[PDB]
Amino acid sequence: MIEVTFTPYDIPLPQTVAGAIRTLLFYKGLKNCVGVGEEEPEFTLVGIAIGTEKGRIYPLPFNIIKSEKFYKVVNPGRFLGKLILPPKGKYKSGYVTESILEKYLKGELKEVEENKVIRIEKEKRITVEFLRIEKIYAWIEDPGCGIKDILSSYEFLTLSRVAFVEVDDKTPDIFNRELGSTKKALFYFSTPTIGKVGEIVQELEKRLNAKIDDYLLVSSRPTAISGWDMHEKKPKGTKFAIPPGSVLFVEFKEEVEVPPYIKLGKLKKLGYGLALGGIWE
Amino acid sequence: KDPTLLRIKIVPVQPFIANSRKQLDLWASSHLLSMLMYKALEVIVDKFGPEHVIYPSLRDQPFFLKFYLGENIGDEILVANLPNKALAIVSGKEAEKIEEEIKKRIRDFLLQLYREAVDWAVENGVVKVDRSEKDSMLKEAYLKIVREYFTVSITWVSLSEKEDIYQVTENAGLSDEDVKKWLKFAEKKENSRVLERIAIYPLLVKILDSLGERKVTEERFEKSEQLKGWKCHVCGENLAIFGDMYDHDNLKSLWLDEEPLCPMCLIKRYYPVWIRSKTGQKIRFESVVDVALLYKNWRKIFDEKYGKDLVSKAREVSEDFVKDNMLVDSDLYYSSTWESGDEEKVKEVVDFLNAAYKEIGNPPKYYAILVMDGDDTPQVHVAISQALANFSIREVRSVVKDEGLLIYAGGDDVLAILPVDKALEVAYKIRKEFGKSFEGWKLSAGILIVHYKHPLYDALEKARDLLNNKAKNVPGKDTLAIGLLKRSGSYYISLVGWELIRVFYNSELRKKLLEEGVGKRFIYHVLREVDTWPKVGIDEMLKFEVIRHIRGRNKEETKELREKIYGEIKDLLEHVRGNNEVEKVRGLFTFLKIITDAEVFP
Ligand SMILES: Nc1ncnc2c1ncn2[C@@H]1O[C@H](CO)[C@@H](OP(=O)(O)O)[C@H]1O
Ligand SMILES: [Zn+2]
Repeated sequence: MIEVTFTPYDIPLPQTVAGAIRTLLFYKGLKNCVGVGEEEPEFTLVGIAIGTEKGRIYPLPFNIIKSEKFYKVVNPGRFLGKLILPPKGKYKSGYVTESILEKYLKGELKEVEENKVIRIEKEKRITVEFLRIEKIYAWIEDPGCGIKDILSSYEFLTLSRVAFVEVDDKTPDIFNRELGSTKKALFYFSTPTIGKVGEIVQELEKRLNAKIDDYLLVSSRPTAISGWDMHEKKPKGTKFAIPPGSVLFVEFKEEVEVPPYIKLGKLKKLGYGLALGGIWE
Repeated sequence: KDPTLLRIKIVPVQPFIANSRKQLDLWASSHLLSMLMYKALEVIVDKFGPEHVIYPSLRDQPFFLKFYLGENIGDEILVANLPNKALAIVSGKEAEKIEEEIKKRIRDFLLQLYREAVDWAVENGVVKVDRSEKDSMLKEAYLKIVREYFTVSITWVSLSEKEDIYQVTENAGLSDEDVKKWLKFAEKKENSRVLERIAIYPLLVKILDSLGERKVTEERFEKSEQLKGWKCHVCGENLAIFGDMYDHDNLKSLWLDEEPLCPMCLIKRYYPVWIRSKTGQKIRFESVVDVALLYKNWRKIFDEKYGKDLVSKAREVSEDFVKDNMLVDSDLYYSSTWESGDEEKVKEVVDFLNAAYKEIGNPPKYYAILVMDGDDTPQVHVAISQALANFSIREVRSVVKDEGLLIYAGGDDVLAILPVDKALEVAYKIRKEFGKSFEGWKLSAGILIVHYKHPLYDALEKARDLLNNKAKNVPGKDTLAIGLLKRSGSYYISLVGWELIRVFYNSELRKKLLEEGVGKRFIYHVLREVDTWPKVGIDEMLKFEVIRHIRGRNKEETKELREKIYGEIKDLLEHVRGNNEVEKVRGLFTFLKIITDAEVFP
């Protein structure tokens, strides 16, 4: 796995990254992966994450509710055999640092301090609104397109804005975690995941080859996924995704070894469906 | 029969409402949502009557009186009074079938308005399409979008079933400090721990709610793929009708105002005529400009000294700008609109208005969006539902009157568009009535003052933000978050207690400012003294600045004045939210900066 870090300067962000690289290979002759006239490329964009001066940050999980000067982590309750989330206040949005997200995934986070939750600074322009983001991280699995060696010959790429490029050949620690085994696992969607809840779960089952007795999806409102269809000269058909920050609480029949990360849903190659493994009590 | 508690939840609410270009779409969305709840509650009233619907209280609900009892009722029918959540008691054996009936009725109702909507759109040229290809408008792709847009979630629980008080609440995650005691007092009232759920009704409602939220996120992500093609100009999400058959330009040339509509937004544009032909009613103010122009009866003063002439010189430009001796577009009361939307026949209209502005004053260009929300056994719950039902149907309606447009009032929550000179007063009274209704119960609110050209979806989003992330984020809540979004893009926000409104209205400071650029530099210098903590201290700094900008007619009068302004400032400071005195001074003066803005309050 290669890690690409984009530093921007003046479709969703995931596809933008994916497409930015496809276009690069195209003009650079290596069209053997651009996937001309195809939805997905040959290589797979495992996922994308954003960053600020503090480094990589993630959407605050939806089961973490503000309660006075603290953001309390709310875990699953139970009623008549069904996994539920007890009522405890509206979800206020914001971001969290990778450090904090890790404690949360390990089940060691009870609450997060108010000044620890990050709010991304917007920026109007003429009308259009953008986020004052400092870095964009991209994880790519290259089956043999030589993306790493091509990117390492460029400092600047086009995302029509421009971005400085840095390609590190090493999978990030977030994807190398050792969660252990348990029946109470969770999956944090770090990128929009396209699919029906029931489908995602099945796939999850036939993928970790286990059975799921019960699950609870803590989310908000579907993310509308657009995109352009070059050959059709029209906009892609709208798809609705489970938004980043959503948590799939799962209760396995027989213990499972929780993978640090796992992809689910459609458009995997474009960066969608990146779920990060977690645990709960 | 066999007692069962049942909860109904309809979504999406705010996302649907926000998808509006015109105030009419906003009202329609809100109203339609209320109609959906009605279509759902009728399924229960047909089988059990209004006595088994705990919330909301249908008793005096206009929708219930006009559509169920068929009575003939006035314009009060135009206000949405039904929220998107409801609680009723049904036959446990009936539950599951009721969940199917309610889903089908809402689903059938929408498909119906859609079909009616498509006929209307063609028979009235909203969409200029061949007689033939009009049938493609009801193909499956479009029916899917209509059918799957809303998500009605119904969950229920047996009231008779017995369970261990503590074990049930602990497992649902409700063991608070309160709940722990409450339960105890319930075990005291009865030598037992294993009771029937209806014994812990309160906690039952909350569990039912959680059960309900689980249900919604399983049902709302089931949407189907959508055909590729150009999207709706109002919402940007769903496929625009015919959006898959034409290129972008050909598609827009087929719609009124060149704005391609998706199935939902079409129902949206059609909903007003439907309600009108079914009740003979329609909202008094159709656009935000209509509300904006209520400021100091500006509109009414213009129609009594320039109305006839304006309409006349309007035809001279084009017979289209008129209809029934009135202006077709309320925004034709502005100069700028003519210098944008027979060139020489226009130069006249402009100059006519320009002069008129010099005589009665420039036309109001800003309006206010007011949103309010409550802060924080069964039969007693019913009594509550009724006090709220009555407060929202009669009292709220009562204070708004005709000074603005009351769109929604589902109990302890409110949505209304008002002219800027009536916003603070209306909001305050509503809060006051709310307090009296319970002789306590706190209410928070957000008021966003915005220019008539600001996209409505964004204004609605900022108003919600003011409410949820400003006002409700204040410890102890019961706050009004006032936000002024100027056209230039400058955005001023101030968090105050409800009493600041009263104190400010009856103050000398208020009179003194409404007659002063003295007030403007007073506000600037003070704000500049509170960017950081003033070395000389808040109190001393205020006196210094007060002496600096406040003066009367003579040594004695100005001595009295400075003394009173300062005192009123300290009082006002009592009602400004903030973590310290500098934040309060800043907040109070930002508020003052807002209400003394000449463009907004000409
Ligand atoms: N028909 C409607 N029109 C306008 N506002 C409505 C409405 N129905 C409900 N609401 C309001 O939308 C808020 C967020 O969903 C709701 O608060 P809840 O969080 O659902 O209590 C209602 O106040
Ligand atoms: Zn639409």
